[PDB]
Amino acid sequence: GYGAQPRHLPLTGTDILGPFYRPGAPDRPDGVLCDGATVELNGRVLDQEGKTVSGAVLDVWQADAEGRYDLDGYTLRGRVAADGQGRYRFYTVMPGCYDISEPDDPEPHRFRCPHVHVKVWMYTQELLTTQLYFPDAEHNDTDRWFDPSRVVSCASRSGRKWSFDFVVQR
Amino acid sequence: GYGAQPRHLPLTGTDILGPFYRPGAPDRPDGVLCDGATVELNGRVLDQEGKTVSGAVLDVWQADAEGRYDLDGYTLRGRVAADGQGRYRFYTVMPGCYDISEPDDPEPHRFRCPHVHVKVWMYTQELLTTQLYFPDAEHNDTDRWFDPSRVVSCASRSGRKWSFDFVVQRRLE
Ligand SMILES: [Fe+3]
Ligand SMILES: [Fe+3]
Repeated sequence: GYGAQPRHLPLTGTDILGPFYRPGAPDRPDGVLCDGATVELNGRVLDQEGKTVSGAVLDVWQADAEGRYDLDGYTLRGRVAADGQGRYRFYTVMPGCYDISEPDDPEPHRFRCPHVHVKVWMYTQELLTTQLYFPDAEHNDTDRWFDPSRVVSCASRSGRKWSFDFVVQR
Repeated sequence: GYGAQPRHLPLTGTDILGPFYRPGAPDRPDGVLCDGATVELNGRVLDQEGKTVSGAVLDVWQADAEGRYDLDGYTLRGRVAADGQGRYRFYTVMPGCYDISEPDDPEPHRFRCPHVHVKVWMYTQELLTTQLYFPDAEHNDTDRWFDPSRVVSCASRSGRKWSFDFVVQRRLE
């Protein structure tokens, strides 16, 4: 009956795909998205009941520190498998900001704040397309899509360990 | 390109089904869930981009004013079809609170706040199971599942009209 049921967890919000998604990113068994990675993102994938989503995969892509995406290959792109308890871990660089205005647009141009793009998959089913953001980062105040509910949590004084739990609709 | 892309709308949260759902509720072309209904709920069904979901169906069930569900038939249950602009409306009663304790529990029993259960469907695809709540209602403060982001907005309060916009996750192409 009603009495036994826990409160559901709020769903992680969606976000725009943007123009830089590329299918075919390799599975990254060690979670390393690029050479020289020093920043770790970790967390869990849960459903709305708080149950772990075993074997979920994060399909991740981002810009490099200069704000450039790899359009030719899979640097800073990868598929990261969550474990049997829904835990994931991947290693990357802090993504840089980048201009999304046309070059001749008047000043000031619009710059995106740092962000990581994530699709969550369960086998062939896409459960979520979203973006993760960072706290107190340049252009967070003006970016159209920045959302405080999708800011990763700082797990250490160093700024190299970040955590975020996904809540997906099964 | 990024520039013109819209900001997504937050998804309507899920909620528990509870024990009183019944599949197969009939379509209600007039949106009337019970004889004598006095309260109107209306709104739109949107996707995460804010685009309307034409023809989505709300599969609604609730308790009557005494806090009792219909366990024999389909009173205060029904399927309500959104139109081509995603707009829905249905007519019901203000649901009552009801005890979720057994009498074995001591006299401080627990009651739910008033709520309406809703499943959103597109054809045979279920998009959402959730619950809608009311403002400043009894037991909102203690109910385990009450969520202010799913409280209906008073449209009139004189016509007893309430509004809520659903935001459901769809495949974007
Ligand atoms: Fe981007
Ligand atoms: Fe109920």
